Amino acid sequence: QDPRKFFPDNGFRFFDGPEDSFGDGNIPAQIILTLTRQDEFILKQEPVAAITIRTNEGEMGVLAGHEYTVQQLAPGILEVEYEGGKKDQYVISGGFAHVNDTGVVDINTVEAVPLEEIDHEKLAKALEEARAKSQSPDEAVRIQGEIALEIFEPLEAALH
Amino acid sequence: SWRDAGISYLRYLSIVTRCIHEVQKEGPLLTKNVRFSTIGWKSLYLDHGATKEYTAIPAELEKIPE
Amino acid sequence: VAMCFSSYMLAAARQPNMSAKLLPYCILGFALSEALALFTLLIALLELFVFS
Repeated sequence: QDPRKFFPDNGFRFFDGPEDSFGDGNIPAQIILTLTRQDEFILKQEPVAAITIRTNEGEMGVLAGHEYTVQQLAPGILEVEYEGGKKDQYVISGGFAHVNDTGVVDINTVEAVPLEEIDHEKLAKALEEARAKSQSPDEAVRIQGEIALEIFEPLEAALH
Repeated sequence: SWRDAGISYLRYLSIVTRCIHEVQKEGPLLTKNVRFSTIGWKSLYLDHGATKEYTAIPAELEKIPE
Repeated sequence: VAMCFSSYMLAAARQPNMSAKLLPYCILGFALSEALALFTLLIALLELFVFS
């Protein structure tokens, strides 16, 4: 026989992840952010001044050279602040924030949409839909209503 | 709560995404991203010669696998 | 004292890069915590070795 004609490359090698070092110098002046929904990024290694996440334990904020950490993202909004004083908000659907001591952010999410493409009016009907689902006694619809309200209530308070 | 009900964290994320795609305004963004929430796939396992659906895991997110 | 040191231990663990910049403030709060015990021992010496 032929001695293993094929040799498929390990696909992980195609990506170029960081080498998170313990740090033998100073800290950078601005985080290098990289936001990714399902497969495609909306932001790739952009310099940014600050970022504010919403997590299950609570609401967090980050700057350059924040302590190394990794954690969930509550289904809600995400605030970002560039060095130019402006801001950028993104509605998200869960995810995992990956902050580094070098100063780097890799927020892998499922969905990421700007606020501009959302209307409070369409959210309004979905509120009472979620409330009716929660009040409808059924394990198949109750938790679906609790989750729908879990995602509308942050938007409900972010819009107002 | 929803955790102990038997659904996974992945069904949780997909449900949240399916809810978020509803509320956002109509445009090319929604016109594309509804593809990322529509359920159209299926499962099949081959018999001796015939095709049959391995329905042990539903595609709809409200149900619970068993 | 150890509460001043403990924060350093976690800090360098949470961030080795900053272990050099936080140590002067551990030394600062340590010496300025031990100063009150120093003056208490000074009281201990003054209560006896000058009074009859």
